[PDB]
Amino acid sequence: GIDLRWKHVRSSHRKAPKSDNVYLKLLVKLYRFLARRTEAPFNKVVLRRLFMSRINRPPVSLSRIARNLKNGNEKKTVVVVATVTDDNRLLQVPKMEVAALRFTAKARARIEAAGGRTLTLDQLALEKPTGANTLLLRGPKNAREAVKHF
Amino acid sequence: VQKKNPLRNKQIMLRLNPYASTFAKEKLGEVKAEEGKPPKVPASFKELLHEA
RNA sequence: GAGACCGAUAGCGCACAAGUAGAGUGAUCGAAAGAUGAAAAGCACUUUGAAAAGAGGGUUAAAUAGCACGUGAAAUUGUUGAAAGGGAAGCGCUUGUGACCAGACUUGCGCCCGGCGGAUCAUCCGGUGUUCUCACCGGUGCACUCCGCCGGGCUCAGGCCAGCAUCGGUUCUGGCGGGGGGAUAAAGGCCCAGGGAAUGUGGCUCCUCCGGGAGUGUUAUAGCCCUGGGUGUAAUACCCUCGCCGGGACCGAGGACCGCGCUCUGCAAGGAUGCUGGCGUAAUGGUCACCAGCGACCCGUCUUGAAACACGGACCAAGGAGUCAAGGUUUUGCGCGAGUGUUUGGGUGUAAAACCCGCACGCGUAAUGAAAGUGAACGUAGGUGAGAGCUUCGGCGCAUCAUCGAC
RNA sequence: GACUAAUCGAACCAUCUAGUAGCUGGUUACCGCCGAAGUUUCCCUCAGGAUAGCAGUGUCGACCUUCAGUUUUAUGAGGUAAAGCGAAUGAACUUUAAAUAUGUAAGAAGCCCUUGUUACUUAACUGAACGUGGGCAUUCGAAUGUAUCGACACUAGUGGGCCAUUUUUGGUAAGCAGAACUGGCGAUGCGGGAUGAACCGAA
RNA sequence: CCCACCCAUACCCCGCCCUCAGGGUAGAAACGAUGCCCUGAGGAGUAGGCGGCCGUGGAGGUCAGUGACGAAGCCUAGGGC
Repeated sequence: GIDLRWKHVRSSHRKAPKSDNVYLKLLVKLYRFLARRTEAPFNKVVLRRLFMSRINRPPVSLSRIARNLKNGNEKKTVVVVATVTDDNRLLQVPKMEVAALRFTAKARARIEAAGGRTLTLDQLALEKPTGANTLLLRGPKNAREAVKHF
Repeated sequence: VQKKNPLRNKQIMLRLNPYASTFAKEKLGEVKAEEGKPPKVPASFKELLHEA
């Protein structure tokens, strides 16, 4: 016998989505290829967020995007791996290029009416395969009723 | 696919140590000591050795 | 009129002359029990029995369906066959015996000749289709070209068990040749020079049983001890170490090449090949029964720390115990998203489905206070330290955390 | 306390009713991955509770920062042996100094210097705290090890049991009774002690 | 005190199973990518927790599925996984 006071630890993170969405499976295959064959850390972070559950992908609003588009970020491509929602408190939407997992109808309409562009993540993979000149944004994780109750 | 002992397999020994053939050829494990008449043990050493 | 219900221990207590039979004075209690066959064709006739029945012979598609009746399990029993058994059997590992079995194999592929039988040989032309350069179809072959068949010959690959040779991995065991160390072993032999004694050799003296004793003293007609020196860097033991040659066991994972290398025409170098024999079947292998060697408490429960006590278990079949609803909560998937939720209802319908519709309403979008009430931006929605990621390489800084402010 | 249809300290029948039990019994295929626990701390006890600790599944965060039942070094506790007193003085003597385990500390997240304030404190702008600025990256300032991170969420058993070594406190005619650490067992097979909860080897 | 010898699931070497870990795999001659290839470590378990599989009655779809030339059931010192 061998004395092993320490214990080998199995992985405590997701390695695959629990979702059965076929298009998400295709996206996961594409970003597995990109994070294996490139050196860009952007692709690895994107792959990990594609694995995540919905409470780990809180929505990002247009006012949050407009806040982060200030101070030299007006030309960077915004990348969100969750839903982008509309904020009707934001009366003037700036021009922006946003790639998201999905958009709400009003958010897509307001971005296109302001003159920006909405992209899917596979179009993002085509145009920026190394994540150059991008702004990777997350929504508020702890802004949940249960997390308040913790 | 298979670990081979270089102490048994001479080819593995030559792979890991090219000087092994020169060692065996020149017999560096059988080097004689330098010549010269050895001085005898001094008497005080033997007296201390056999002192009760 | 129906069902993602039950299928004769189920489903109503009742699929049947069931609220019957039966019990209780009475109020009341309350079962068991479905299936021959398509058709009775439900066995004529003979025979043996008092009879029940039996045997022949019949019916039938089947009596291996005979009103004990579809199928016909187990407990348990009879006969037949095999076996074991000196105060339990049963079980595990491993042989053997006997009985009984499943595979595998029977030849294939490729060449070289000879003989047949045919032209769906190559090229070219026309049409058609396609992946747009590849094909198919019709004409052209005139048999040194193609395609099958039949005889030989040859190579290779083929089933089971084994033997030998050359290797690789691991390992046990025997012998041989060297090197080094120590007080450059210590001893020891042979010499040289000193010194000494006794368990005193020879000699000499005295006693005797004539066998041997006692005394004296230092090598003589034996020898020994101590010291120094030479041979001598002597030998050997012990310890350490560099190699070489045999004897034996178990194992052969991988599957084009690639690499590290070497003793470089090649190899023992990133894992076994070569040669040969018998057999080709119960021979190997497997199953069952039994004997033999070794191993082996009766399960479940309970208790405490544990055993023990105690409790349940004659045997078999079928039945037999964390379910459903409402409401929370956390997590997963999905739709939409500052909104969200059609299904109370209405419209519609191929009619309990599916499809469509919207007012109200619920929850969320604002909090706080007992209440009256009041009600969230100084600032690119603030400062500072971190922070993934991006960067024009100056910085910008997500989530989140810490800390100081503001409402 | 006899008898009232084999029924009497309160008959029989049906129903409420599938009454309640904390007590007893039972609770239905397989393989794989992990895997425990017995005063820690608080509460009036027994007919007591929580709770720490120890576990498993999910995630998430830069799985960033390193940490560690260990030694060494400086320094405490144990000065206790020891050596000397041709050193002084006399376990209580000391120049020096035990074994055993043991506490604290050992960096850039650190060390100082300076500036001021103080509502602390000090005779006191004096210390200290609070901030401010600066200097120190020339070696990042012992060894060994390091698939050992952190934070949430949800779920579960056990949370005043037995034996033993050592240490310690009390005792008995003799037995023994409390604590503390550690190991084992309850949950565990194997080899040996002929045999077996507590023995030896080894998981 | 000395020499040899005996054997544990312990230790060493080799094969095989599983689990965990770390790598490779698309201008695809390209794959049950939920796959395959390479390498290393590890393997007892009550309460307890988690995963994957097997089996039974019934429902939708599908297999142009099986079946009186014999479905289901039952028996079997007969076999295979």
